[PDB]
Amino acid sequence: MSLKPRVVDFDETWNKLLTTIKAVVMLEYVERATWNDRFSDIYALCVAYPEPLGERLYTETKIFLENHVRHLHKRVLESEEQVLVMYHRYWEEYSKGADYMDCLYRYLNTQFIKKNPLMEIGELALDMWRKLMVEPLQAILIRMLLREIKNDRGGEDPNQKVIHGVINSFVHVEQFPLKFYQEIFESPFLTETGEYYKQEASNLLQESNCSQYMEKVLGRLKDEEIRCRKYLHPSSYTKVIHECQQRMVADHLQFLHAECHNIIRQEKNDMANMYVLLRAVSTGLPHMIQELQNHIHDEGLRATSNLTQENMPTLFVESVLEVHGKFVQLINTVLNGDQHFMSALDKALTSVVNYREPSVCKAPELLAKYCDNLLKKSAGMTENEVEDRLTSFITVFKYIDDKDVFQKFYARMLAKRLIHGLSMSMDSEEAMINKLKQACGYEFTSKLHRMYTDMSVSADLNNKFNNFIKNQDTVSFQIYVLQAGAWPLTQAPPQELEKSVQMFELFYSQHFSGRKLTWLHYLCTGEVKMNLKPVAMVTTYQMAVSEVSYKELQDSTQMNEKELTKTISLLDVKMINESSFSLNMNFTPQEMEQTRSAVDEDRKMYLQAAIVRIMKARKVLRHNALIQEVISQSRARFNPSISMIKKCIEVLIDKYIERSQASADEYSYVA
Amino acid sequence: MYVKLISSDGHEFIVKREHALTSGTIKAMLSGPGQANEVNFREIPSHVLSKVCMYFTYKVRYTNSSTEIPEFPIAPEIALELLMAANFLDC
Amino acid sequence: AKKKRFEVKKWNAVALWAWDIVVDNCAICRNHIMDLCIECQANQASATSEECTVAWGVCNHAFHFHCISRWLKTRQVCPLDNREWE
Amino acid sequence: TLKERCLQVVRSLVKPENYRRLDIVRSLYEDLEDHPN
Amino acid sequence: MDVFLMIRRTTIFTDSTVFELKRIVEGILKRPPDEQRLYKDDQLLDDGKTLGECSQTARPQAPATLAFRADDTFEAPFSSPP
Ligand SMILES: [Zn+2]
Ligand SMILES: [Zn+2]
Ligand SMILES: [Zn+2]
Repeated sequence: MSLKPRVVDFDETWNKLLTTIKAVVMLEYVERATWNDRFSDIYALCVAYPEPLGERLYTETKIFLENHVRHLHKRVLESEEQVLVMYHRYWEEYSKGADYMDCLYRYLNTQFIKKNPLMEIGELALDMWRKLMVEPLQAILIRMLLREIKNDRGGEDPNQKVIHGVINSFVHVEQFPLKFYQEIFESPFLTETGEYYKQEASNLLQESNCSQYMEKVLGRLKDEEIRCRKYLHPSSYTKVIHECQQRMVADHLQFLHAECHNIIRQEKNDMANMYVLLRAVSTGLPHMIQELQNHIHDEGLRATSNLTQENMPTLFVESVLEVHGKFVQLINTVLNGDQHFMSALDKALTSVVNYREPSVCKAPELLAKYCDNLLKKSAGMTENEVEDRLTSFITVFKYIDDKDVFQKFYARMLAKRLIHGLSMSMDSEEAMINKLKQACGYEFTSKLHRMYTDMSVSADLNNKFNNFIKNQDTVSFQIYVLQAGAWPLTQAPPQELEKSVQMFELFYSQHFSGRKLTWLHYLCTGEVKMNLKPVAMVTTYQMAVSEVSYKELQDSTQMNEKELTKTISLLDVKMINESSFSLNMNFTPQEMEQTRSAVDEDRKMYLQAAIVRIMKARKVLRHNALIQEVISQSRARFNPSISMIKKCIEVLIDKYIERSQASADEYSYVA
Repeated sequence: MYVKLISSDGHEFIVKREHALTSGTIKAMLSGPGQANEVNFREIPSHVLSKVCMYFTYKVRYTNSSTEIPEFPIAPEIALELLMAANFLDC
Repeated sequence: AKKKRFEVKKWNAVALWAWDIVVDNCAICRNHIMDLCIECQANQASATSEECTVAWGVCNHAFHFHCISRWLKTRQVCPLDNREWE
Repeated sequence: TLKERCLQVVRSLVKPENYRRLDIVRSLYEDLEDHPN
Repeated sequence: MDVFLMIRRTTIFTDSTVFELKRIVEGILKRPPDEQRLYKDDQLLDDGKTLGECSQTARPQAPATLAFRADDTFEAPFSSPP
């Protein structure tokens, strides 16, 4: 009748309604109109007696659910070991009908949500499916199910649709949704595949060679992931494989680590797979990395050893660069890597470039004569390339332990390279100091920098004197002027000649406030080329007159015979040549020897600066603790001698530092 | 794409399916297996289903829009029946 | 050609510039008068990149400004000559 | 909602003492006494 | 222009000239427009004028208002409870 509340019979709507339920179950054919009638045939029930009555429909529905579940339990039990096939047709003929029944009981629950154990008819029907699975099937089925997965090696393939429906049928029912799936299925499958890959791990390891074992297990894992994606739910993808890689690899890792020593000393794929497998292990990589470090130490040292007595720094630089290129090609090519292996390379070549033969360690000086050698004129090589070769040199410089002596040597390299016009490009030799500066910092390349600026300042200054020359009443040479602290060159200690220095020197007194200049004579030239156009070596040795012998004019003018006797050099080369000396008819180890000390005192100054810098910021330190921090600070300059820092302390306590009593070590600071 | 809604008095009401999917009962009706689309009702009169449909059109069209929301006229004698079928349609 | 003519054409020379002392490195500290002192070479703070602060003294001995300034605070006597420096 | 706002329109023309006697819907007169403002 | 209608014979809910409106009517009814006339309770609606000229006179919760053609030229209420 109308939608007015009518007391309707209890079997009239229940016969056609029940047969409609059974028609919705198994996706049987239901008519397009009776479905349009059932909602009325339920709303009419849930209203007027003159009280609601859905409590009956819920219970009766649950009864039909139970009976159907038990019927399909006897059919499923009838199936001899094919319970999962009729169970697949069961679930795939049960799910859509269950959801359609849940949509069919909308009003049954919209007036029932205000009264809720076990509401949500859909959740209750799936609860009855749970009542189908709690049966000994859950002991049988999984045992019968894993048996179709146990056929893993060469046991393929059953219907991924059927098994995927059986396993996927577990994660569907929930009001912790993965609880039933995890307890019923994930632990037995997990531990059973664990046993499977333990047994087959030992079975494979007894069979194959090392590289063949790694190849095989890699293929096995690559297949295993695809399998887990065919059968299982994604919620276990990370877990299942984590067992596999734990039993096939990392369960025998002593063996792999043992074959590593061999494999990293073969340039030959097996090592790439070695990285791949050891990486997914708790502790797989450290031994391999260690062995690559030792390998590179060996081959590297071997390269940089084959050059003895051959007096070539170029071969040493090119050799170290050769090794570095080799192993960068290696590590980037095969290891997907790296940073660890790269650091091992860096440590190894760090130990290669420092020799301890008895000298010592002969690395920085050679790396100074490589630069000095590569910057000279050599009239030869080609520029637009020298800057490339230096760009390579940046690395071999990077690895040097003592950058200290490299600096102090390159200072004299540059000094002689400038004060005698030996360089090839000012624009380039600046860019070299730019390289060293971007490698170390401002402190390292300062004396080099303004040591390079005094040539520009000296040029402009020479111009200014060229103006001041003729700028008074009445009225030929050019001078370099140097900042006198950035220049390691010494005087190496005769009266004024033709003169002309003072008529020029009054300029430098009036132009600067109080600068005191000192004249160096050790590096002063003259004018060559006798008149007879084409050797002509006459710059120093200002004597200029008989023709007279050497020991017959021992009575020279006011000058000492310290270096005079070593230069009496003009009667040796061309022009004077004791019996008879006739007129012509035509045309550094010891320096370094005593240079080895300025490095020592510069280290004393540097460590002194470290002492003050540290003792001011932090207030007090014990005698041990200040050291290792002086060390921490002066790391990249050089490894400082502990024999020096203590005496440096005992010097600074005479100036900034006080110490009271040594019961517990203690060192305070004084303003 | 288009569904029909028939009242107990005989008046048909054709409208797109999504306009009818507003009430949970009707979206449970078109969810009926068989393919099933046309729908009838043998208990709701026409003077009520017409008001229910006119109620659908508003909140299908005008919701979260930019305008001053007006009120809703309901006749003082069908309001009982409209309330009843409103309880029926779960809307 | 000629044997004894020796006409003296183009000359050259090179020289360093410093301040008006000997000096043996500004005895207050043991660094050069034209190279950074202890507090500045160690402080790693702001300073002029070529001449930090050259301080001439009216007593005709020049030192680094803040060396003889800190020493000037702790005791007014001049170190080299045991007198009052400026 | 049509149901609840029709409830609200009806409660403006029905005494609070006639929420059971109208016999509108037997699963709804239990809701006629549960919807304040 | 943005107007709802109540075209009746059947009452269909759908939503620019009169011709395109007859297309919208032709949507499910599937009949050409030359077989349809439109009347507003006393008048004849022409095709040469747009819908906006022939509005916002019909709210969406209660809008307002089809004479078909049989051969050539077009020819030829809810309940109430007690
Ligand atoms: Zn200073
Ligand atoms: Zn003095
Ligand atoms: Zn000083």
